[PDB]
Amino acid sequence: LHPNPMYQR
Amino acid sequence: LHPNPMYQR
Amino acid sequence: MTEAALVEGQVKLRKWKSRWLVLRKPSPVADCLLMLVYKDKCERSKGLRERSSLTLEDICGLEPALPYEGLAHTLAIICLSQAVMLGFDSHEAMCAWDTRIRYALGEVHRFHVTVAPGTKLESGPATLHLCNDILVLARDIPPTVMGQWKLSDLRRYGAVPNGFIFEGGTRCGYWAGVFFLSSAEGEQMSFLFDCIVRGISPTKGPF
Amino acid sequence: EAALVEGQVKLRKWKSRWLVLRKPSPVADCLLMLVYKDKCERSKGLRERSSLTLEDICGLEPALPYEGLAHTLAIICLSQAVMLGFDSHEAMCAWDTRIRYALGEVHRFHVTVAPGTKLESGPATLHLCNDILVLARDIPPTVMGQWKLSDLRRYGAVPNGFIFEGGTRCGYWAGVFFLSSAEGEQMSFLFDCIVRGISPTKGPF
Repeated sequence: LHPNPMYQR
Repeated sequence: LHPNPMYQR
Repeated sequence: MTEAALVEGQVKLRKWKSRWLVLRKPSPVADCLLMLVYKDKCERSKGLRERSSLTLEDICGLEPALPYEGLAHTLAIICLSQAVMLGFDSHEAMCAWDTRIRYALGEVHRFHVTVAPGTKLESGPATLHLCNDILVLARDIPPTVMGQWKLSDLRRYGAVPNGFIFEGGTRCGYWAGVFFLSSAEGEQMSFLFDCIVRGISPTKGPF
Repeated sequence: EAALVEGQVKLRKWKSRWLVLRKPSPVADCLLMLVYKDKCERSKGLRERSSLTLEDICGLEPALPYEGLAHTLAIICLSQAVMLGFDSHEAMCAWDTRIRYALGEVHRFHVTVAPGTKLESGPATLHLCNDILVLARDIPPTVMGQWKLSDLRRYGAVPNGFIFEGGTRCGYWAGVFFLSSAEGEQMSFLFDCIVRGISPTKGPF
């Protein structure tokens, strides 16, 4: 499953 | 002058 | 100068009542739709002030060809609050409206899915809607919203054999956790997800 | 990870940093700022040094002298103004041109506000930004008055100026307002298009 670049913020 | 159609909404 | 429309034509509204309907975005960067209803095309031709107006400001998705109140060529404008049912005669006019409205609203896609049992979500057939920055699951006729997430609040997601998995994080209180859907379009769903969260429209490139 | 624009820009002392600008939503009035250390830490794939989002954008003001720099662009919000420092007038124009189009309908008009209303008299700049209208002053710009376009009763071009009246809904900003300008007829046409769902350039929304 792909992590979400938006989520880290 | 120009009346606004958006106004009464 | 006449008020523009993204689409206009003869449509049934809610018994059913036939009236000339004008749909347009209230602003150039709107998630909303302004509904402008006239009695007939002439009242609109003669550019008189509409009989009624309404602004749908919480649209979650579109879904055509659901049977409802004796009609088969209907379009649903799905909202967080309510669904708005449009009534068309011809199949192609309904599709024309669905295709035109979709593009105009930005990135609005739908996938027929089956929600797996085990979670807070009701299981069974449903339709997953991506509406720009929001993800929604919708059921029944008229469609009601049974699950909602900001895409930016999803930790993880991905395509799997005959399905698609996504996880909502802490940001989404009681919608947090891992959810499982059956569909043959998981690769399409994941790629759509990959594009949006990085600001790419699969079709238009960067926003 | 895509950008509507990126390049070497100074931000606030001035810190020159590879800036990435993009919309978070395909149809929303927001800019996501991605601050990278350089072009390397960006063209490679590393996560940004810092990020910020601006969600109340109401206009753009280029070509401003600010804190030592000749060529600075102001992104104006209801809450604050973000200043961007460039080296050449062209590099900054590029950024102004690209952002304005991307955000939909964002327009600026250098006007003179007439005394008599709650507004302050003198040179200012009217900004139209999709839904909203704004008067801004100074460097850095501050908003000195705001209206939803839907909340306007009347507007029109007049010999060498422009007029718009705000409805009661506006509260403190209700009433008739007068502006001196040579772009009045251009202003009237823009308002005409927008309140009717027409982009002068793109056609129907």
